[PDB]
Amino acid sequence: VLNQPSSVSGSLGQRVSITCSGSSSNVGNGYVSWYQLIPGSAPRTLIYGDTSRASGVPDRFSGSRSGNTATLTISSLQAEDEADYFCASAEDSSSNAVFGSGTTLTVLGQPKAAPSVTLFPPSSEELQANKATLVCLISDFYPGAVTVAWKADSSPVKAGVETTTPSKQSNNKYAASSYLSLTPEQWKSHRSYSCQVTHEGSTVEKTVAPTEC
Amino acid sequence: QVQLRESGPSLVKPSQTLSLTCTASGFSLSDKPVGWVRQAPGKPLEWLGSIDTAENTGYNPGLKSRLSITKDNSKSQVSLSLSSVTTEDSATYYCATVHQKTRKEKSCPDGYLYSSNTGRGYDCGVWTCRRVGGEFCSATGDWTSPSEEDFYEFYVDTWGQGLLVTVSSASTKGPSVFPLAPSSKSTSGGTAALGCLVKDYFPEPVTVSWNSGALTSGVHTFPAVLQSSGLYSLSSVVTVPSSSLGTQTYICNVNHKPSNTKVDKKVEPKSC
Repeated sequence: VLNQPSSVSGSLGQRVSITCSGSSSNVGNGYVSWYQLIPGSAPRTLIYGDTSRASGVPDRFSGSRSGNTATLTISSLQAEDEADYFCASAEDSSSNAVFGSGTTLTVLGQPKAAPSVTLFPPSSEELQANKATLVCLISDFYPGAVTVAWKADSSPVKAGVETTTPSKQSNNKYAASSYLSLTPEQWKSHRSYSCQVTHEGSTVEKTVAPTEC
Repeated sequence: QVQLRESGPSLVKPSQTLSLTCTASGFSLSDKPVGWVRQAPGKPLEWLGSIDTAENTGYNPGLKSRLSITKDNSKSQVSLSLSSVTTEDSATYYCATVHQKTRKEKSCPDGYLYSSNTGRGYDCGVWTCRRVGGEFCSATGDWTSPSEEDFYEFYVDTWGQGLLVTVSSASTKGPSVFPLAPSSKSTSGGTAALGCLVKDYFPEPVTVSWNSGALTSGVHTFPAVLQSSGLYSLSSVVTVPSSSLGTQTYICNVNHKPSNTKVDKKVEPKSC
């Protein structure tokens, strides 16, 4: 496996570089490739033959190699460049490919945004199926690091909680979701339930009550 | 246009042989070599194998004893087989057109170039690796013979879409779709958020659209959580006008191909 940095970060409009270190039998042979993997889409070939730009790739992407170390350089860093990046090389055969450990690229400089939080109580249908699920959706926030807590009445509750990792939307802001799995009896006993989303020191709390509909 | 589509099971029991098929489009298999690449959750890309125009196959060494790749130019298909699968083989599998080429070249060491002239320009006659700057034609430290070297060229041209394969002894389960209707206190001014909760399905993936793809403004299908039961749950949300609640109907279209299930759930407004 070709050693790459686990995660790098750059600023919008700036220039960033990602290294790919191997040995004399692969990257030293002198034919390194680079691929961009955006969450959801198919892998995209960026560079082949150390320096050759792939078809349709913009000129902002550049490839270089020094000895046993290749480098992918992205100039004029755009927001759509947030992705994983992998290097690859043949080794002792044109059919024996070895990939790199991958590098996650984080693009900085985008506007900050407080999260919009929506707390759905258990639907009537789900309660009629002897199940209760409190859903807490968190949309339109940046940076993509939030922390969710759950309150039964006003006490903290931790059992039955499942929270997703923030993932980017089509508008390039981050989104996350949290679930509190309750039996209908637990949903009826307490007077209220609350979802607390903490983002950059601010805490937005939404609350639903079983007394309402 | 060159396309490659993967097909096969979304779920395979441990110890079984995962078999996948790649349908090629826009080119002849007798022209471009076709290979397979997988990625496990949180793991790097991993090479599997390839078959070229001359039907010769080449595999990842560490997996060669379990891999078999065949090709049919007539049906224009490429088949992959991985035996004795385990949970470590749960991954996304792509097929793709790959460039492979061996180059049986001649090579000179560093500081030496293939020439028949010294640094000053005196014609030595014989072509050989001569030291850059050297002034003698046959001095020991001014020449060496060309060494035959093989240079390997590899890259991945066009990637397929990617098929998610899950290896587990647990059985398939279809999803249960519940509504996430916005109440009067849940709105956000002129707009409101409403969605669908897709509970308890296995295995992944599940895709959700809204109003048969006609409603795209604000749609976001969240990642799935794995509950302690081994089943997945997912949510999808869409932003609609608050004034239209009660008038315009909204329906989420959930698709779970691993179980051949499609659910169109109508999210009706809360009366409060």
